[PDB]
Amino acid sequence: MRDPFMEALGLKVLHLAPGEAVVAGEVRADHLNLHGTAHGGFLYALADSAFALASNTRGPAVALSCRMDYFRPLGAGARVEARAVEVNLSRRTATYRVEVVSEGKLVALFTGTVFRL
Amino acid sequence: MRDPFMEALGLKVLHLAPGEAVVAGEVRADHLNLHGTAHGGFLYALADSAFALASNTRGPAVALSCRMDYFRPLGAGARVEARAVEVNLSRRTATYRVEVVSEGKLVALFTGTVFRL
Amino acid sequence: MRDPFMEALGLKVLHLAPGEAVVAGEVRADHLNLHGTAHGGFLYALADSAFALASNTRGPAVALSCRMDYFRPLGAGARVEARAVEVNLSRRTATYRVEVVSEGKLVALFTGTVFRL
Amino acid sequence: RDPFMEALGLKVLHLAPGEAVVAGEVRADHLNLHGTAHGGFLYALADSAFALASNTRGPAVALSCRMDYFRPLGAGARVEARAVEVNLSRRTATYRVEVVSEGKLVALFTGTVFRL
Ligand SMILES: [Cl-]
Repeated sequence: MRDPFMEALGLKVLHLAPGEAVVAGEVRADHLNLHGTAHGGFLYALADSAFALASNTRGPAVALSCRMDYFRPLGAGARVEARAVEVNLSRRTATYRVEVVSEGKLVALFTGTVFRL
Repeated sequence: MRDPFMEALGLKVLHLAPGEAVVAGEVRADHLNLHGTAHGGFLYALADSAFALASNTRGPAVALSCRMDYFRPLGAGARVEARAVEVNLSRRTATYRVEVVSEGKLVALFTGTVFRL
Repeated sequence: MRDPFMEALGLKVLHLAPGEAVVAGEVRADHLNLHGTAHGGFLYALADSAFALASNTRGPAVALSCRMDYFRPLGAGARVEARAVEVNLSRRTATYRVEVVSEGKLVALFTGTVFRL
Repeated sequence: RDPFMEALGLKVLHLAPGEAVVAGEVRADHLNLHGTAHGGFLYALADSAFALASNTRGPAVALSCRMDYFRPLGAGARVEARAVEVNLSRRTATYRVEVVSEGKLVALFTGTVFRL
């Protein structure tokens, strides 16, 4: 299905398989903060999106808690990827690790847990 | 006052003062996910903006780690507010709590820590 | 009321009520790390205990994700308290905030979420 | 020597640049009311590896840590905390610590420090 928010940010799904996903995007001018780098929310949205698709492969679920650790800033024009991998799958919950990468560099690390419906 | 990303999302600054900030927004059609509710990326972007604004009132700061806990889903039309308050202020770091509220209900809770440049 | 690990650490229950709890303890010689201050694991154990006690007032539950933000170091002798309050209560999950306080100073901030059985 | 690690009976199995492994056994004084390993015990194990790993880069103080619980452990269970560096910057560093018991991922810990 088409995700309005994902489309609004211009995010693309490069890979989607059981328990994993890769979403890509480009930092545009409308994604910057006052400092001129990619807004923390744009990077998080990229990761959150991969996280969402990967967990949906396991069935309907709702995110509970997510953590985002920022390591490197990205400037406008930067191409970035969110790579989601399943860390734990239980009957009622699941956790995923999402690496935000740009040109071989680990830009940020995302951890998210969902509640399986 | 707002940055390019906040502008793209329709987020507005309602208040800013030392150690705190209030940002408001409304859930629009382009903020929804596959399932029709506010995309987690939107809610986080709102909280992250209040977090960033409040943290910078103490001087240039860069985000290190953030946590987002989701409690209630929101649909199109929902008016939402992110309220940031300073929890701890040290010479090199600071932590903020950001409550995301809609119609008197706590929608999500955000905690963020910055490195003070 | 008290826990076997709480007992081993010398932690005591000062207060319990619906959705809340207060646990108290003192930093002993066996709670310090190589550098002479309270070990991060001790402060977390303290907060985690108050968290576990508060959530169980709503029924049995199992912890899913917890965050611990450290603000101030504590030395041997310090009287400390973990104060847990309910932030969100849903049918299947609940989240709590736990403030670790010592002599009126916020030493650490803990956030924890559980799955209700 | 770490007094708290000693008190919990934690042992350092490996220490190298930016990494560490700490081991321990769930004893009767490490349980919760449910009869399983107290969340605080599992965390102390991970936090210990985290601390040892980060301090190989220089004196540092923990800022924020996350602990995700996946499986419960019973008394007598042998557990390990394996710390690896995920990011190293001039002022901060982040580590991933896996808590393992009998080949199973019991918990995942993420921690960031401020390098003094
Ligand atoms: Cl977290």
